Amino acid sequence: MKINNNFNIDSLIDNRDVAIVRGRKTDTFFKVFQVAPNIWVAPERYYGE
Amino acid sequence: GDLSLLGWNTENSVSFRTMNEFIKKDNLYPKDFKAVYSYRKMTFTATGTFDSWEMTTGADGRNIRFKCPIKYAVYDLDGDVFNSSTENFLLIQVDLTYFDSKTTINDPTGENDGKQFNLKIKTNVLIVTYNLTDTDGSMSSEDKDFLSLAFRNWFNENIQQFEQIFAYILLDETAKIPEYQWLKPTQISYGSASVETANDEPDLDASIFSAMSMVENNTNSTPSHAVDNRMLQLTKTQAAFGISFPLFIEHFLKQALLSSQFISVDDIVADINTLTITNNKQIIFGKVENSDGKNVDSSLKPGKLKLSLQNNLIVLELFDLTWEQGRGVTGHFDFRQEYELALESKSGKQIPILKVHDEPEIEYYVEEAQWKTNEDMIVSAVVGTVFSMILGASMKLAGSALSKAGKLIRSKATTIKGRKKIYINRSNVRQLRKDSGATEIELERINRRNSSIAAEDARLISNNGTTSIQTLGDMKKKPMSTGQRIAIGAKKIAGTAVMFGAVGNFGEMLINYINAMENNDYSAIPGINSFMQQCIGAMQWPDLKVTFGKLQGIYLLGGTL
Repeated sequence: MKINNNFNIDSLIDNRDVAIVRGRKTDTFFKVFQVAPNIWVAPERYYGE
Repeated sequence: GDLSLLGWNTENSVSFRTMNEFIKKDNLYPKDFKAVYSYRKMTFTATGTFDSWEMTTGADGRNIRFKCPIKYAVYDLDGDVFNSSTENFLLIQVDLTYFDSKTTINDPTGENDGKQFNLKIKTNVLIVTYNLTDTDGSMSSEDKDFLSLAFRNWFNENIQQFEQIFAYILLDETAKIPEYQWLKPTQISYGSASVETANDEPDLDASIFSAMSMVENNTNSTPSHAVDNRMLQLTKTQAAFGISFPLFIEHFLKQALLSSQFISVDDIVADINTLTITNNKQIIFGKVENSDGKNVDSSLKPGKLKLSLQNNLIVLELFDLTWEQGRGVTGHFDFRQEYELALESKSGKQIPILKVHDEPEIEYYVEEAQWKTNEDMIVSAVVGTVFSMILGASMKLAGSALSKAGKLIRSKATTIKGRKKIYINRSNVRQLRKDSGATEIELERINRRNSSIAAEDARLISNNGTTSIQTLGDMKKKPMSTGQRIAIGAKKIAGTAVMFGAVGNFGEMLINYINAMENNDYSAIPGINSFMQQCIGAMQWPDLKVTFGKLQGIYLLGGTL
């Protein structure tokens, strides 16, 4: 495996590895970075609470 | 700071509520809708009936925003059946283009030889904000977003069902009255400007949807649709007409100044930049009969007989009116007059009338040596010259009022740049009018005589608005006071305002207007309606009385349907 450490909070959205998505069905949106296949990090507080 | 047309000349503006009522009456909008979206093995359906559309706040410039409420709809989200609430709606964004169409409108005030252009949505439609909820609040944000996508697909697919015609325009139509071709658009455009309320609600009344158009083949290389929002808010009228000051000056002030016989057709130069009409070369103002009994030519320097717009007032100015008065004495007089075009309610009709506003301003400059050497003697001739400009005629008066005015005249003498200067402000003019001893009835008699002689001059005036130099010399060679010449010029200038007062040689029509302004006979004169007709014959809304008229950077008229 190889963890991608070349991402910052201001990286451009490539539609593949770094994107902005919606949590559950609520209208909240947040930025996520794919670090390894199928595992993402959302450097933000949890929207649900 | 004020109303600006950003390159356009004519403008017709309405409120959002008026356009919404036009749509309601026309009823040329789709009612039943069936939006379908199919993607990623998922199908979404929104089948129902729309309510009456409303054009609300949110539209600016090219953007046009419409509110589409939903009467009742059924939502099928991959088999999930939901019933929408009665408060659900969408806000669609469309644009307007004057598509050419077969002629159907009639212009009784035009020759109907132009082409009919109807405002329609271009070929797309996007939705900005929506509200889609069920009767139990069980919808999700992603469900609503998917339904919004389906609605967008419907509106792009089903834009043709909205066969509503927003406006009608006649392009390149020759006016039935040839003199008023400035009231027939040549290049047209539209604009939108929406203003929110204090409670953050769409203002269907204060918001302004306009339609700008150039006239008389004026080239506009910058087609812009921005509209000043305060054009209607000040008027508080459902509809408004707007005529640019440049057209008010280059096609009206030229006629007024040329018809005054002070300048000829080849001695007038238009100046858009300074918004002033004057003389390119030295001209003659009239014949002067001083106290010496010798006829004197009243010569005006170039660029001094000014006619412009200042402080929302038609301003007429004279400068450097110099000649030899006697015994080698020269003095210079300067005059400034302010007039306002107001609207008067007479006999239940709205009649535009030009009336005096505030008081004029006077200046007089002379050499120090004349004052120090021959102050007393030259004052008699100066008085004989000046009293004409005030009274409108050169008639002598008692010496008691002469001394009463002379103490004030000598009080206001100052020494600037080695020259004696005196200034007469607004208060001194009304003081002179009160102390003159001439009743308003005598002034009205003078006005009647000047109106008759101005009708005679208009008979001498050719079609172009000028008079031949031979006939000008024939008319001017008659000995007449300079004050009466000022009155005659003012009468001719005011008579030339009939074009902005009534629409449709022009000498006999001017004589008809003179009869209307001297005997109060408007039986054959519709009043402002004809002018309003010229503003509605070519700009026909899908159907009014005009009650507001003013000038705020633009000749502005307000009316209610």
